[PDB]
Amino acid sequence: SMTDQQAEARAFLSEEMIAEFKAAFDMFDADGGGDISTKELGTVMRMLGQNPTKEELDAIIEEVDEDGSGTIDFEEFLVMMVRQMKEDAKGKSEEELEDCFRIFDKNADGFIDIEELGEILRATGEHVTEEDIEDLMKDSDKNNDGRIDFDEFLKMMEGVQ
Ligand SMILES: [Ca+2]
Ligand SMILES: [Ca+2]
Repeated sequence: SMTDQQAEARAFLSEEMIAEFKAAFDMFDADGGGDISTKELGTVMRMLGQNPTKEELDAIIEEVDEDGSGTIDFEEFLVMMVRQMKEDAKGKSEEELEDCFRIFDKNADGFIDIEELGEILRATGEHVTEEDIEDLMKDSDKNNDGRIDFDEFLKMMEGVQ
């Protein structure tokens, strides 16, 4: 069901981006065979802005090099590329979210209180009323303590996963 994975890897990407990826890829494919040595996988990934740990690179080669060819074809390469891209993106957002919280928690007590919540909303310039701010608090405040912890904040920001 790799061919399934392969088809889903291509659908995630736009054709121009896929061709750009190939253009980089083809730089390490001499014989014009459509595959590179798994030795160059990390390199190509990195030039195209992915940052796989050595351990994840080792897992991938392991997955693709089941026959001992010592090579990975462009299709299994887009598959690995999308896995990496998703793994990386998610990661970025976790971090920005963390930053966000630290910024919103103006007294750094570990919670966003109704006063802090109001000030940040009101600063958007949006025409939100008190009733509106207190509605978002109740809805997000899961243990009914009147404040939002990091835990409720993630739930708040990311909705229903
Ligand atoms: Ca606070
Ligand atoms: Ca709470």
